[PDB]
Amino acid sequence: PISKIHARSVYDSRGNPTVEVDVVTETGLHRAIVPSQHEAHELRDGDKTQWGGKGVLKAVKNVNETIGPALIKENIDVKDQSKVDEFLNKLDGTANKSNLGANAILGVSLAVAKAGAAEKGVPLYAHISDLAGTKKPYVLPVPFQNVLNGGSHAGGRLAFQEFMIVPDSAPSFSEALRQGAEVYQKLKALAKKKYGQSAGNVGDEGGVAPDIQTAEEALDLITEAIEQAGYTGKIKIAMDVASSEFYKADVKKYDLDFKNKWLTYEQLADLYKSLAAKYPIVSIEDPFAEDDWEAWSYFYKTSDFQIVGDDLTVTNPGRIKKAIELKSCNALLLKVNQIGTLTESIQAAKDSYADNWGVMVSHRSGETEDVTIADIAVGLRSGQIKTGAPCRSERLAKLNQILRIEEELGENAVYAGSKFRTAVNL
Amino acid sequence: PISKIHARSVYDSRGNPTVEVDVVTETGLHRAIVPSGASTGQHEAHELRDGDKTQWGGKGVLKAVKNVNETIGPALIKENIDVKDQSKVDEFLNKLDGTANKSNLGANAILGVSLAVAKAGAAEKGVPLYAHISDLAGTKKPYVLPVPFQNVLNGGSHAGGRLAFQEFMIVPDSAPSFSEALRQGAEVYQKLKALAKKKYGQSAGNVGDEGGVAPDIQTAEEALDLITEAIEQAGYTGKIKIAMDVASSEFYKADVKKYDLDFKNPESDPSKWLTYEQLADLYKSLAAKYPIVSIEDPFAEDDWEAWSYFYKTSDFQIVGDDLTVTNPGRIKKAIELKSCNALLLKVNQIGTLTESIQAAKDSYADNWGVMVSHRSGETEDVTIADIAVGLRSGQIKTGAPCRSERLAKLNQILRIEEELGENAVYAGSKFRTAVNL
Ligand SMILES: O=C(O)[C@@H](CO)OP(=O)(O)O
Ligand SMILES: O=C(O)[C@@H](CO)OP(=O)(O)O
Ligand SMILES: [Mg+2]
Ligand SMILES: [Mg+2]
Repeated sequence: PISKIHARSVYDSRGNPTVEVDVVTETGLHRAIVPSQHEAHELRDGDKTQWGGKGVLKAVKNVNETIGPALIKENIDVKDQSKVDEFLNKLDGTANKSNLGANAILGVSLAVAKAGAAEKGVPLYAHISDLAGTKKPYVLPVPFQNVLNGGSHAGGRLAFQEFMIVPDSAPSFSEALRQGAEVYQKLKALAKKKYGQSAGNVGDEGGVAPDIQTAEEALDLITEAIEQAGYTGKIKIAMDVASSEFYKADVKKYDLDFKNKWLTYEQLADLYKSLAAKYPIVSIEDPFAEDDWEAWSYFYKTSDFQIVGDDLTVTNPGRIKKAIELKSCNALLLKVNQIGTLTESIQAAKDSYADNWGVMVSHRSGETEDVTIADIAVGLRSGQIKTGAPCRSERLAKLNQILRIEEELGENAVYAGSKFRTAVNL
Repeated sequence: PISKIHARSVYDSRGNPTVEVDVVTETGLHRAIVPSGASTGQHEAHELRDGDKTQWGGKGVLKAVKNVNETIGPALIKENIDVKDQSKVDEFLNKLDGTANKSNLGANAILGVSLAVAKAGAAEKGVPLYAHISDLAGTKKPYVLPVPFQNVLNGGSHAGGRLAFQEFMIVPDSAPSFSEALRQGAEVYQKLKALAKKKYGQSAGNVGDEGGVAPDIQTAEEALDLITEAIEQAGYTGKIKIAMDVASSEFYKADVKKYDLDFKNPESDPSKWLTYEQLADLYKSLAAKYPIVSIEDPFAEDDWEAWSYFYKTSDFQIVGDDLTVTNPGRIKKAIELKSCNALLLKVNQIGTLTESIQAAKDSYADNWGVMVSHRSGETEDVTIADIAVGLRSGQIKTGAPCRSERLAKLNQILRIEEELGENAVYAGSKFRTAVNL
C-alpha cells in the first residue's frame, strides 16, 4: 500500500515554480517533477505578488489534500497504471483536468508509475514497455537536438523556431551523443565567430540564437558545423517551425517576418519542399498552424519525410484521430503534460503507432532535473527523443539517463539509427 | 563491504564529458558526478582529460573512467574500508594516486569515488548526506540553510560580451527563510531578464554558462545599475544585497602588474589598464555606492600583495577562489598574510571530500566565511547542497535561478528545508559567521 503522497513546489529550468510529487511505498520513495491552446489545463496560482502569478501552491495543495488521501484510501495496486490514472481522472472529473490541475494529476501519475516499476523490480522503461506492449530488444532513441533557435526566441527576422541535428547514422546512442556534442561545439564557435561573442549565449533549450534573417542562413550554419566536425552525410537535420506563432488566421497567410511577403500555405509548402531538396531535412514539426488542417493534408500528400504534429495534436487522442483521418501528419510529438497522465500518453503513442506514425517523446521548454521522459522514450520503443541541445542539464540529464540505460541493457538494446520513424517495429 | 564500483562518462551542462561513479553497497546504489570548471585556477588539483582531439575536442574522460573501473574500484573493494569512515577512504584514494596534484589517477577520477562513497557512508548511517557531512565536519545543530548567492548577470569567461567581471550576484539575506529567499531571487531574476531585453534587445535575455543574463555591456557600474533596478521592480530594495566574483586572474597581465578591464576586446588601451591600487579604488567606489557585501577573487591568484592591501581596508567579505583553490596549504598562506576572509569551496579543486572538509575547517579556524560553490560546468548532481548544509557554511553559490544544473541544487535545499522544519534555520544576514550561529 501507498504510505505517503506529498507534493512540493520546486523550480524549473526557467526559474518558475512547478510541481514535484513523492510517492512512498515499501520499496522506498518515488519522485517525479512536472515540466512546463488545446493542452491539458495546468493550475497556476495567479497571485501577481508571487512568482509573477506562476506559483503552483494550489496544485501542490490539491495533491496533498485531495488526490493523495483519496488515492491511498482507494488502495490501487501501484503496478496498475491504467487503474491509477482512471481514478485520477475520475477525481478531477473535467475533460481538461482544470479542477485539480493537469500538473497536479501528472505528478501523481508519474510518481506512481515509478512506484509500480519498483514494485515489479524493474526500471521504469521496462515497466512502460509492459504498459505499452512494446517488444524486445529495447530501442534507444535518436536524439533530436535543438542547437539553433529562431522565431519567438531570437531577434532576427528568422521565423522558424527550432533547428535540430539528427545523429541517426551512428552505430550506438553513445556515439550519436558524442557526434552531436562535437557538432554543437563547432556551431557555438561558428555562431560567435560569424555573429559576435554574444551569439554564444543560449536560449531556453541550450541552443544558440543569433540574429539570423532566413532559414537558409540557419541551415548553412548547421551544415558548416556538421562539416567542421567531419560528419557530413552522417548527421541529418530536423526543424520545429512552430508556425502557429506566425499564422494570420484572418487572411490565411503566414508571416515569415512576424517579428518586424506573407505566404499562403501552398507558398510555405513550396519553401519547405525547396529546403528539403537542398538540405538533409528528415523531419519537420508544426509546418502549418494548429488548426490549419487543410495545409497539413496538402503537405502530407507530397512529403516523404517526417511531418510532426505538436500544437496540431497536443498529445490528445481526439486530435490524433482527426489527424489520422484527414492524413495530416505522420508523427506525434509526445508531451506527457499536454494530456496529463501516463496512461493517456501511452494511449496517444499507441494510437499513433496504429497509423504507422513515428513518435518523438519531447521535453517542454520549461524542464527540470527529472529524467522520466528518457524512460518513456525507451519504454515506448519510439526511437526518437526531443530533449534539447547538448547543453543545460535539464536537457542533458535525459541524455545521461539514456546512457545509463544503454550501458545497463548491453545487447538487449539496439540504437534506432536511420529507422527512427519505424523503430516501434524495428 | 562494497559490492561494485563503476564509472561512466556523462555530459555536464556545457556539453562536455565528465565522470560519474556508482558505488553499490547493502543500502543500494550511490552515485556522484564530478563537475568541471572553465575559469580554472593554476593550482587546482589535476583534472584528467583524454586529449584525443578527434573525440569531444580532446575533452574525453575515458582514461579517468578507466582509472576508476580498473584501478581505484578494485583496490578500494579489496581494502574493505567501512564506507562511513570517509577519512580512511580518502586517505586510501590519495595513497593510490600518490601525487600531490592527483595527476596520476586524475582528480576527477578520485573525487567521483570520494563523493559516491560519502553517500554510501551516509546511507549506512541511515541519515541524509548533509547529516553525515555534519558528523564528519564536527558542525553543531540546528542545521543552517545557506544564503543562495545567485549569479543573475554573467560576464567574464562564462558568457559572451564585453563585461570583464565574471559574476554579478544577488544575495537574498534578509528573507525569513530559504524558501522565501529563493522566491525573492526568482522574482528579481525575472525582472532582470525582462529589463535586459528592454534595454539591450531580445538577445540580451539569453543566458551564460551559469544561467545569468548576458547583456552586451561594458562596465560593472552598468551591470550593478541593471540589478539595482530589477531589485526595485521586484520590490526588494534594501532586502537583497549584491556580491561579485571578479575572477580577476582572467584579466591580470602578470608581467606589467596591471589589470585589463577590457580583456575581451583586443582594443588594449593599456593606459586604461589598472594597477591593483587603482583596481582596489574601483572596488571601494562600488562598495560605497551599491550594497556589495562580498567580493570574490578581486585580485589575481598569486597577487598576494594586492589581496593583503585590500583586506586591510575592507569590512565586507573577501572570497578566495583561484587564490586558495580549496587547498589547505594555500589557505594557510592566505591566513598568515591576511589576504582574504572567506573560502570559495570547490570540492573538485582539491579532489576529495575529506580534504574539502579540512579546507573548510581550516577556514573556520580563522573565522572565515565558507561559500560552497558549483563549477561553471555543472551536472544534475546535487551533492554540494548537502555539503553546504552539512558544513553549516550559511552560503552557497550555485547559479542564477535558471538552468537545472543550478536549480537542482536549490531544489535539493528546498527538500532539506522541508525535511528539517524547525530543526533548521536560515543563515540570513549572519552568513559570514553561520558556522557559529
Ligand atoms: O514547441 C516545442 O516542441 C516545445 C519546445 O521545444 O514546446 P514548449 O515550448 O511549449 O514546451
Ligand atoms: O569562478 C568561479 O567561482 C566558478 C563558479 O562560478 O566558475 P568556474 O567553475 O568556471 O571556475
Ligand atoms: Mg513544437
Ligand atoms: Mg570564482
